[PDB]
Amino acid sequence: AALSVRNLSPYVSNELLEEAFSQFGPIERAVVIVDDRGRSTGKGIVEFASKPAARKAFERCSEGVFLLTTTPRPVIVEPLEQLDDEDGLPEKLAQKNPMYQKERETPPRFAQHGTFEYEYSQRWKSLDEMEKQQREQVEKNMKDAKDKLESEMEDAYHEHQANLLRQDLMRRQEELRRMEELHSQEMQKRKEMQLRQEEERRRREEEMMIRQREMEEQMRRQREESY
Amino acid sequence: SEMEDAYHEHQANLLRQDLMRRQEELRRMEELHSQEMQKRKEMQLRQEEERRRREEEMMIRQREMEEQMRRQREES
Amino acid sequence: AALSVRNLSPYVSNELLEEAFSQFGPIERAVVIVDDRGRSTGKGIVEFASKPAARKAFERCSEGVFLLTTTPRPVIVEPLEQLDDEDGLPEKLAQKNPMYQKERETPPRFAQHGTFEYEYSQRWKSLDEMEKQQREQVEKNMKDAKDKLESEMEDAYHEHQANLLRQDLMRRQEELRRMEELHSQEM
Amino acid sequence: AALSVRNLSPYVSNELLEEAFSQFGPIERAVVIVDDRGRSTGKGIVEFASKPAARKAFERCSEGVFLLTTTPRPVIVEPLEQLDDEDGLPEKLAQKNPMYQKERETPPRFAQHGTFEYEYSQRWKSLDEMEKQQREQVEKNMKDAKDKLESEMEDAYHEHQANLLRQDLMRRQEELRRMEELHSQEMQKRKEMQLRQEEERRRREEEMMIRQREMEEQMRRQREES
Amino acid sequence: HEHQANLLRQDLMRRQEELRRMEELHSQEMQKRKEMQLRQEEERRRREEEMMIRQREMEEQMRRQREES
Amino acid sequence: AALSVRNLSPYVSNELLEEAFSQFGPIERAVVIVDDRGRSTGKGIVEFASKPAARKAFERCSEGVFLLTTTPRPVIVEPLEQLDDEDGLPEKLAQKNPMYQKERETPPRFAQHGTFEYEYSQRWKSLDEMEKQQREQVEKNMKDAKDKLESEMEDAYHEHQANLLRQDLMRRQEELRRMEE
Amino acid sequence: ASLTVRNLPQYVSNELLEEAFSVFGQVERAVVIVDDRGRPSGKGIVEFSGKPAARKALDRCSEGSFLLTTFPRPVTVEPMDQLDDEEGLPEKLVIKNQQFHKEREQPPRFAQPGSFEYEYAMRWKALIEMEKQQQDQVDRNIKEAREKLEMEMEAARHEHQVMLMRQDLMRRQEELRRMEELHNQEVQK
Amino acid sequence: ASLTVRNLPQYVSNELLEEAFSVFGQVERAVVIVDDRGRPSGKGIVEFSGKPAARKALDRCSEGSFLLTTFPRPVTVEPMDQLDDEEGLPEKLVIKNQQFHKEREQPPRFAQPGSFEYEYAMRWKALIEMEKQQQDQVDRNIKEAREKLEMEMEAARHEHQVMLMRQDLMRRQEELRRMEELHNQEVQKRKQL
Amino acid sequence: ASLTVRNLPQYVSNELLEEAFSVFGQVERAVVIVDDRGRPSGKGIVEFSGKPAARKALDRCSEGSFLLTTFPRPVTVEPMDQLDDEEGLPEKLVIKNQQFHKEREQPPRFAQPGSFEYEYAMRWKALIEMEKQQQDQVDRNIKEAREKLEMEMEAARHEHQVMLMRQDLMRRQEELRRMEELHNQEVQKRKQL
Amino acid sequence: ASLTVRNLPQYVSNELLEEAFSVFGQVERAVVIVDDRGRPSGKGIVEFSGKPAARKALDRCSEGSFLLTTFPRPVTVEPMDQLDDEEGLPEKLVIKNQQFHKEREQPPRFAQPGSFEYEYAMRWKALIEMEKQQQDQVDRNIKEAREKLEMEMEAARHEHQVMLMRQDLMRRQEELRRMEELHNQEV
Repeated sequence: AALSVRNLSPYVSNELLEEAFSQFGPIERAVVIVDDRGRSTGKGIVEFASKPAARKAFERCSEGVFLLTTTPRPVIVEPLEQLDDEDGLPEKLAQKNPMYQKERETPPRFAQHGTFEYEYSQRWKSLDEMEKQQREQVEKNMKDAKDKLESEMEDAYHEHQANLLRQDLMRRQEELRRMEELHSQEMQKRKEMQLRQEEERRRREEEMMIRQREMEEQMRRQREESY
Repeated sequence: SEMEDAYHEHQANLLRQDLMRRQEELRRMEELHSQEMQKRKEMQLRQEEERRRREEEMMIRQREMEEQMRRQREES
Repeated sequence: AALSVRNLSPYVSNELLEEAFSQFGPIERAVVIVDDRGRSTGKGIVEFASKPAARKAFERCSEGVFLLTTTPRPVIVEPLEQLDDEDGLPEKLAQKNPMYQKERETPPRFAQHGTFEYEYSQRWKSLDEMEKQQREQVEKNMKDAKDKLESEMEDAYHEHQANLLRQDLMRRQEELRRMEELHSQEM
Repeated sequence: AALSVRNLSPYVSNELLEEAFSQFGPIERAVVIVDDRGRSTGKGIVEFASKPAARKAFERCSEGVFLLTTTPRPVIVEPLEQLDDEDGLPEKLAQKNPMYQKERETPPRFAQHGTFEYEYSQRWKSLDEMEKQQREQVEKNMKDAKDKLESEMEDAYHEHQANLLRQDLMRRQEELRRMEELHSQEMQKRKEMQLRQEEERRRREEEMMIRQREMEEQMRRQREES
Repeated sequence: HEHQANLLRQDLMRRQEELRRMEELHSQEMQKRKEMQLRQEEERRRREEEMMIRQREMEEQMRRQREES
Repeated sequence: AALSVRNLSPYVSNELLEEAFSQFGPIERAVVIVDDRGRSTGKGIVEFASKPAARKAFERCSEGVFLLTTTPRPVIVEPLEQLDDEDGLPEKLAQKNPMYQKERETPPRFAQHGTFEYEYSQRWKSLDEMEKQQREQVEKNMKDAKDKLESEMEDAYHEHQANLLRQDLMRRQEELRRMEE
Repeated sequence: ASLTVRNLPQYVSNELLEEAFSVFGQVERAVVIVDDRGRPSGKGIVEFSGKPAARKALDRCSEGSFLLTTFPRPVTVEPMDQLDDEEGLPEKLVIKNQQFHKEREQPPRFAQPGSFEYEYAMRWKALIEMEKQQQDQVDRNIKEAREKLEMEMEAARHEHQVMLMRQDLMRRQEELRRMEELHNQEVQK
Repeated sequence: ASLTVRNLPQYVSNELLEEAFSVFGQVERAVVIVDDRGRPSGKGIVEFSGKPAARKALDRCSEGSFLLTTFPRPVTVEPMDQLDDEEGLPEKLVIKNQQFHKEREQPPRFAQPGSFEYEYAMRWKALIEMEKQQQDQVDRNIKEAREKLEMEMEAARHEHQVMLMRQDLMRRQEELRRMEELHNQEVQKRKQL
Repeated sequence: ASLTVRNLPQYVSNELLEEAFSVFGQVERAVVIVDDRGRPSGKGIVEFSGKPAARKALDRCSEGSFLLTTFPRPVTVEPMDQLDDEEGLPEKLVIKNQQFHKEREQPPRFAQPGSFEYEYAMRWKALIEMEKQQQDQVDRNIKEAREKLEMEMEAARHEHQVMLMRQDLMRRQEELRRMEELHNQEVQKRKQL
Repeated sequence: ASLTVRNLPQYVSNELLEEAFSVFGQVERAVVIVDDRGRPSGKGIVEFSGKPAARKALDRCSEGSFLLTTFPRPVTVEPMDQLDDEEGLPEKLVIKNQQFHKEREQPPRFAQPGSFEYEYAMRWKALIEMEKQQQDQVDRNIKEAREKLEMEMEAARHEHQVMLMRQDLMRRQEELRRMEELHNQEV
């Protein structure tokens, strides 16, 4: 139950790796491959206790995105392929080819200048050099692409923050416009009601005043007659 | 011997009658003015209660408008 | 049959107010309302056995004048208002209201600076302050008017005595004038 | 047939108002009222020679907004009220009502200390002073409001420009987003098509390679036979 | 000498005959491989032609959808 | 009834071509293409009165091999392609289709820097350069092949004559061996 | 020398102002301002022959209450402002500084709706209309106060008349008592 | 040591009053005055455990604005005026001085019309009627002002909401601009070096 | 002073060549070669008047990109190569050196299968045939490249449209920010004084 | 001292390597890497007893072309890359300075979709998918070239046999002609 882990930061230790994938299952032994000089190779193999834990990790990391560090470097996992260096391809397994016995007849040599084997070995050498060149070119392009991504941490981070803030501000502006228009309508209705009430009040007051002045005139007339 | 006393009594009686007449006129003016004032006061009270009734009715109409207005705001 | 009677002098009694008003009916109980220091507040309470008697008392002291002191300050009666300070409004009646439950959802607070509630509590405080000023002004005007009516307690009495004396002298002089002219035309 | 325009700028003059209001009709006289020093009073009178054109101008400046100067000071128009200065109310017209004659019977005077006329004139004078205070209050309130509204000459202009720009930028961003999404769909479908194409080419090339292998094998057989 | 010259000429004749046989078998080699290569080039050219016609119809369809939208 | 003749020697003439293809039928006109300087272009055209005569000439030089020169240079004949020089495509025929009108509306120009037209025209021009270099490569290859195959002219004749001498000497040896025994 | 007598009585004449203010000096011209229909506007316009007479008149009618007729409403007297519409605004008399050019960048014209000019002109028009509402409110307040003060004239008139009668009676009664007591004390001695 | 609370909200309880005022201290008994027909009278009575807590509550409710429901109407708190309506004023508790004697010069009876006492009594009664009219006028003034302030419940609420939220939006816009220019100058200096 | 135009647009008339190259100078004649059917060969010959104008058009189209219609395919212009089928090679024109007599040992005839001329003509014909196959291979390569370019035209057009409009949006956003901040510090420096 | 040999033939064995690579000096062990199923992988591993022999072997199998079978496919020899999967980089081995502290700011957990972290998750995943595509394309090109070269084997062998036989024949014929003419001129 081993799952291949790669594209991992050079600061994650063995134990950080074992803690990160612990949530998928038990960790019998989690190790990141290292080279002679001691730096982590960025690729690791982690051994899980149970087959279902490894399969769950592979799936959930396949559809989802797993992370391990502050730097958003998603972890990509693939099933391991097992290789062996102490046991090779022994003869009892090897002699079984009918033609291998008749193929070995030539001793392994370096060919000779002018013979066909040498003249064709040169063509195979040219093909191998072309393959090496193409692999080097891909590796260089990629290192360049990863360095370009590393440069753009701050810019796109700030851009994301600014976009979120601008969207929030736009939402608040829309709410402000809605409240403003509704309040203005509210005030217009209140003002209309107030002016209607004022007109009614003025008319009623004029009526009461005309009655009062008529009553005063009658009092004055009766006073004059009594005099 | 009763000359100065006779003149004094005559003048005092004349001005006492004058004062009595003026007092009667003052009483008449007082009562008439108080009647006028009372009529104006009752007119003021009647107009005031009519104003109160109109203002109360206008206020309940404003209340009804306000509650319907808030009901519309809640619905939207 | 409770009558809220006020405008009385500080020298009245539980006895004087129960000897004066005993004419209208039997005395259930009449008490003067006194503050903490015991000095009369100038009011009282009077209740009667039969409500018919108390209503007659109200109408008589309303249309007429009931005076209880040598100093002529009338006794003014009104029906007594029923207010109780123990059985406040109960929850079984308070909660029947549908909007009460959504009215208490906000806890009793103190408003907070800048908030709308604190911005409006200041307008309410201003209204309360101007109401306080108007009430104080009315009370001081009544102090002035009553202390004035104390000042002309004696001057009005003397003027009234003088007026009755002068009317009596006028009547005497008119009668003597008629008698003298009668005797003159007799001669 | 005249209109009373007001709210004028201090720097307007006769001919500016003559040429601005001439759009609606002919002009005979249009004078901007000036005080004793000649300084602009902010008001003018425009007496049209034509009544219908004057009414059209009144309406169009009423519902519409008219200006006279870079600073947005709208010019407001009301019909003029005529008051006759050097003629007034003669004696004969007044004496038509007989009751005027019992008003003049008391000669003009000053009122006298203690007389009822004095005690009343004092109340009238208190009312006049209160009215004067109210008028001064309104004048000061509107002077403050106008002086304030002059202060936002540039702030409101800046806000309007910024709003036009942000709306333009918003619709630009919307158009950009639409183009991005549509073109991304274009590219995705092109990519899937070419993937299918090269897979088919791959299978055909493999079948080709097998044919040439069987050629080589059969030919090796024949060469061994010969 | 004549014997040795005759042996050398005989060896040369045998070697010319062997060379001629090898050359003619290689001539059949080139004939067969070359004709198959032309056949397969024709097949691939035709396949690419019907490959390109499909791209042309996709392009015209996608442009029609562009104009409709 | 015309044929386009190529692979001609530098020292061919009009009359040489006329008399070479005259065995195949009557000639009307056969001329040799020459450049501005009048140098031989190695091409030519032969025109025959009757189409079947042209067909027989074409086939006879196709399956057969026909020489004009002591140098064994073959002649390759293929049907000539007719292209009118002075009468192009009239505009009236151009307007027949509905695409020319909707296609012409943009005037001739030169593209502007930064425009898509300029950017894409640059790729078109790069393709043109690639095509031209490929054509020059193929032309240089055939220059090499011609110059080479002219070099073994004497050597091939010498080895052919030596081969004939070896064969008839061998048959003489065979008949003498049969005679002596 | 001009004045501007305000709050005139309801029933006035040119010669009423010519005679009443003749007290303070010579009135060359006093002509109640009259509108088209012929009704009085409610203001006056008086011109004296000299300035010092006018200043004295302003001071007296300010500290005093120059009643005009029997209706006890004094006339408010204020100095007149000289609104000139003869010379108007000649073009060559304007300052024509850089401010004129700053204000004459663009010609008189309407405001295009939705622009900045129209949006700002809305604010100015709202300000002007609110000012007009305030002025009409002041006019309404003064009118209602004036009508109230005209209604209660009879009450105050009769109140003061009664008070004068009562004080006069008190004075007469005190005179009676004093003279009687003086006579008694002198005859006794 | 008992205070009085006034201007209670429309929907109040003994419990609302004691739970609301318990923050200043322990409330021995808070009650809400009610009339006979179950309608609230708009007044309260609260008694704390002693002088210090009550004085603190009085000061804090005077200088503060203690709301006790969602309706923004603070309660005015005033010390209670106890009125002894049991002991009254017994004869033994009167000073019974010569002022008492000259007060007791005529038995308490009606004033016969047309005498001096009747005219003076009418003067005092007219004074009392004028006082009652003044008190009703003040009550009416306060009622009209209260109805005016109750109408502006919603207009003031919405205006304050709009103003507060517009200020919040302006603050957010300034924060965005400050952060954006900050980052711009950071990256400018960092690319320059 | 004639010029020829190559890889001409598919839809074209004589008049397009007449007027399109008129910018370089006066054009006496302009023709678009057509086969017997009506499908023009994609080549065109323009008759100029002046040699300096011909040189100017040639090098201007060389370094420039003469786009002739909305289809963004520039036309490649090369000098016309003059071929003369009229004069030919009259017998007197031939130098008639010793090479010609050596070139004329035998009259033009066929080749007998088996004689050295035949096995050498076979080698020549094989060389010619491999040349023809190579030329067809180059034609096929260019055809399959130009079809791919015609396909990619639309994607390139849309990508350039997007790039231009995004750059314009960025420029105008920067302009907005510039104006806003500038107004900010100018109002600040006005208010501080 | 270890070396990795690539492109071993289709039919390879342990003693095939031990004997072929023993010419360069004594060796301890060489193996042919095999997949789990049991098929050859096309890669080798060869170890030595010291540096100089292994370095000589690398130099010769680089400048030379070591065939180890009739099939003319020379091997590629490089130095084996020693990768350790035991020690890792434990805590007492990491630098643990401020470089790690900002690295160790979040726990290892999934990125929230529609966020900045998820956005770079998508970006890095697209980059890695492009890497897989490009490496596959390179392997594809090499596979087609290898198939073409393997098919041109027999044709090239026969062409070279013809060329060598023709050169031998020219030399022998020239020798015979010279030996004829020298004898004729001698006698």
